[PDB]
Amino acid sequence: LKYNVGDLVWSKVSGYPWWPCMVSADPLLHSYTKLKGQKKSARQYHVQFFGDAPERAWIFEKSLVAFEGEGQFEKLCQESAKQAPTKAEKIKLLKPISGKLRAQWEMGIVQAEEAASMSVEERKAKFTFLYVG
Ligand SMILES: O=C1COc2cc(C(=O)N(Cc3ccc(C(=O)Nc4ccncn4)cc3)C3CC3)ccc2N1
Repeated sequence: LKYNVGDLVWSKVSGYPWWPCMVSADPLLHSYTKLKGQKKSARQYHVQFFGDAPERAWIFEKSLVAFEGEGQFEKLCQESAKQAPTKAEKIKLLKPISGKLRAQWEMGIVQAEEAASMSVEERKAKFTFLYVG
């Protein structure tokens, strides 16, 4: 497996910029990786999106990149724009992101860069979400 709980990754979701994340256990499934439809081609990882408006998701491994730092972001943007197969898909990819989401992303980057400087256990202790059902 490429990742484990506490590993830092960028996640790409349609409609959002590459976003800093931490691999975590799903609080119901008690799993951090699975194969969608039990297809060997469809491995997903469970991730927390860093920032002040917490979200989690199951994300395909094909849409994860190991997180080093904010310095990666420009290349990630450039490669996604070059890979957009059509003019129409590229226009969708490049739509502006709100100021409110930009500030969430920027706070996410601060958390992820702090997380990177920490041990796996330290970052899990600090950043793991609380769930209430
Ligand atoms: O500060 C922050 C941090 O997190 C954010 C995430 C998002 C967002 O809607 N996303 C896109 C996104 C896509 C899908 C899901 C998703 O399946 N949620 C699930 C799956 C299973 N059970 C329950 N929910 C969730 C999110 C993430 C950023 C790509 C927007 C703003 C922020 N601001």
